[PDB]
Amino acid sequence: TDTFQMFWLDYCEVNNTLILFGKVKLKDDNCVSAMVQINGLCRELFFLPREGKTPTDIHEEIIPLLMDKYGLDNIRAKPQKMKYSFELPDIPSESDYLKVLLPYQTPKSSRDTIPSDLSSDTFYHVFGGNSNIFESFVIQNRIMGPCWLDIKGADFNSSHCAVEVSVDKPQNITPTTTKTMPNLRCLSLSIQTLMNPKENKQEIVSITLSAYRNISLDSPIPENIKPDDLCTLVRPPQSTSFPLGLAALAKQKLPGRVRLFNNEKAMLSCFCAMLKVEDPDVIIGHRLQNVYLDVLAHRMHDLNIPTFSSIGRRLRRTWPEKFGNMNHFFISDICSGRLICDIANEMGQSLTPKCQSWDLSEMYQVTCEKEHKPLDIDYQNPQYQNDVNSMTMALQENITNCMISAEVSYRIQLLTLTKQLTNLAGNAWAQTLGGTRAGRNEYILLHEFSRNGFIVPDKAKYQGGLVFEPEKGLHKNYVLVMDFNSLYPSIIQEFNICFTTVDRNKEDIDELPSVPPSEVDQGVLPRLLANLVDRRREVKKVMKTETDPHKRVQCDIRQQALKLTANSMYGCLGYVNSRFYAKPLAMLVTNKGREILMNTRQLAESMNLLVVYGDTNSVMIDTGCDNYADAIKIGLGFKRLVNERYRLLEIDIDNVFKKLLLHAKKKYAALTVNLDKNGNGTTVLEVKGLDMKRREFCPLSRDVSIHVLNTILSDKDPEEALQEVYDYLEDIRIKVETNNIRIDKYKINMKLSKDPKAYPGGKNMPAVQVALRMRKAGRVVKAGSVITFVITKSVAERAHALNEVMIKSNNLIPDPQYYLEKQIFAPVERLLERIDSFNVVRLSEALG
DNA sequence: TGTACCCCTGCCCGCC
Ligand SMILES: Nc1nc2c(ncn2[C@H]2C[C@H](O)[C@@H](COP(=O)(O)OP(=O)(O)OP(=O)(O)O)O2)c(=O)[nH]1
Repeated sequence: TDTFQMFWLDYCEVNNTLILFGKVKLKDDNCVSAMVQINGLCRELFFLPREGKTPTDIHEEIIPLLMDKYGLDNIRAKPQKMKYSFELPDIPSESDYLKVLLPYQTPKSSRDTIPSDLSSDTFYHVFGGNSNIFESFVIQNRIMGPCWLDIKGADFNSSHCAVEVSVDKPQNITPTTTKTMPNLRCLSLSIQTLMNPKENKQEIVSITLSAYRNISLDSPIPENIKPDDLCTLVRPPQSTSFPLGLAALAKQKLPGRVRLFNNEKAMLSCFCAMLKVEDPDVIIGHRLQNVYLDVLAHRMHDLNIPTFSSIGRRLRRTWPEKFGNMNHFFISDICSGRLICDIANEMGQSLTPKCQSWDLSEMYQVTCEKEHKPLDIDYQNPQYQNDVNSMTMALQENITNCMISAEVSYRIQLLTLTKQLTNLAGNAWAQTLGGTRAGRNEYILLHEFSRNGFIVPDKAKYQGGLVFEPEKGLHKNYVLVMDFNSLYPSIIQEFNICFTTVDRNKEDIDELPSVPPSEVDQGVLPRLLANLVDRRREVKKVMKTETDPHKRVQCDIRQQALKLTANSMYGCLGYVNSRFYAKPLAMLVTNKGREILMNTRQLAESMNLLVVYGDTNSVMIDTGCDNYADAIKIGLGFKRLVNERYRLLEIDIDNVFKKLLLHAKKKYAALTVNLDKNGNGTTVLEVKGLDMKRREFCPLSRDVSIHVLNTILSDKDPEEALQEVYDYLEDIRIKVETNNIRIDKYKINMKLSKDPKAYPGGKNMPAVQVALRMRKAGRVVKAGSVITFVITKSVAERAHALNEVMIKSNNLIPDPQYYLEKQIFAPVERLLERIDSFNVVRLSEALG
């Protein structure tokens, strides 16, 4: 009747007011975009009186000063007992502050914040004087992520949205308890570009728009869901005219609508109009955030498009004057309103760790198990300004790419997972989709603390885990790997480490503090971490009884995502730029960790058990058993003995290795025993740290390492197994020298963290030279890029891009000398070093 | 206005 109900998704700050973008059900319950403009929000300032003065003394003093300063008729202010438990010195654990409410929008001095160090005769500190509008709203009104909102007193008369409402009382908006959510209008994008040798900038040739008007995150997303619409927007690449027969052939072979334009300006103008109309909640894509959104923005800026703001939901008539590495924030604000669901950004990458480059094709293969052979489209080639079939081919590649981005997006549950994490943290959905962890920690703490009458802080360096020196070599007996479930998170709870409970010297953050006595009640941090580990426990419970393989994978991501979250809770204690940075606390967590790992080793030593290796939270035990169950007895026995030492913290049997080959620290190969339904036990090769597992080692090298390990660890006569390996390698030598191997098996990946320019000794680095050639060719390469290349027949002077090599026309052949020495010999030598009766010279001979 | 979990351990490259 009078209660206006909106489901918020994103926000934006403007003119000292807060704006929420969301979805609304009308009388027929149909869902449309809406934009609320919340006014009358205030900052909760807290003045701290000196020893001898009281909140009353302060009020008498500043309330008139502030009224004059900001020209206010009246200012709400009351005394309030608040607790401080953070790194500042000279702040009492609890005091009577004068809580003052200073509206963000004031008649005068609207943006003159009160400095926290402001001193006076009555007070000496002032908390919460710089807090940001969004924070103040979400905290005061207890909003915990994307949720339904009851908004009373909605003014409709006083954006690219259907509805536009404004409220003058923040108190009017209140969260509902409804856990169901609207359907989301998703619009996947795919943009093809070409570089201009004139200005050295990237221009847009085509854009594909795959709409999915009803995506419900309540129920699961059906696989391969077909879009409710598909539309491509093509521009000429070289000349102003396409090739005769493009339209006809397009509607004959290409899926969905295809509309041709005369120049770019026109194409983008249509694109913007289309966004405004479709008005989607989420924008799917691959490398949107870090490449294509940036390009799109600059082009619209250069071509002087008026409807550029269409990308977002806020109507901007003018471009941010500072536009032209701040483009990050700028673009995020312009997109304010529509969630950017990039599957290849940090958030996406964290859900798909099995990838080495996160190329769209690789991501498709990994997450969907479907193979797609990518096509290198270079619109610089006149092949596309003349041949018509080439053009239709490129467009088709772009359609498939857009479709793949969307599918993978739904497959990895990017939207469902991020939303849930956002509701857990109480921050914004967009921010979580960006791939933040400091933000989700910051906000979960902001809420938990504020809810319990705590003052929140205004807006290597220590020793880590313990890693034992391994018993480097092979262990033919059954080995046990005992692991501590969520070591650090569990430690926090065990010894009750928290901002509120741990005594620490705030004059020296490098001074190790000490666990609090059992008398002290459980703090904030252990409580939240408690809930986190509970959630991961429940998800791993469901994963153990899931029939579908696809759903089980989907659960594995979910549990290691909640794992990342809880671990991040700890990390942010040691994150210098964390709002809740507490070096001493982190220090203490790692400390008790090491202590516990020692005690775990010693406990085994006393039982005359062999501790062959350990890393942070695990220990490996050579039991001297020839069978599984006999080791398992010693395992469960040792388990019972350590669990008695701790209240919450508990060790368990992680894996069992029929045979273990320790190479170094953090590197080893072993044979895991996996039990089946009918008690059947099988063997699987597990590897850690070894060269084969790195991206700088080609697929050939990987296969070689895997075979060598399989036979070496296989129950075969030691000298006979060695023989089998030598022979295998003699054969590989011939295959590589003659060139009887597919070039794809030679490919090497290496991510440049810096720009290829910022590499002084880059002349030696092959990946750098390759990135330089790529850029010259017109390919977008930048910090974070992953470069795939091959050494052909100085090493760096002979390294070329993979795609350039797979072009027979270029006649590029891999250098067998390099790959035999570095890619095959080096790793196998490191694989077999500590193995009995291994001969290094015999190996060197078998190759060169 | 303006982001970004922690530390541990090897392998390149160069130099003292
Ligand atoms: N800050 C931070 N700490 C981590 C991270 N990964 C691991 N750690 C630390 C904290 C963990 O408690 C400890 C154990 O690491 P593990 O990889 O074995 O996973 P964890 O023990 O947390 O869970 P699990 O054994 O799989 O049940 O190492 C991380 O990504 N960030």
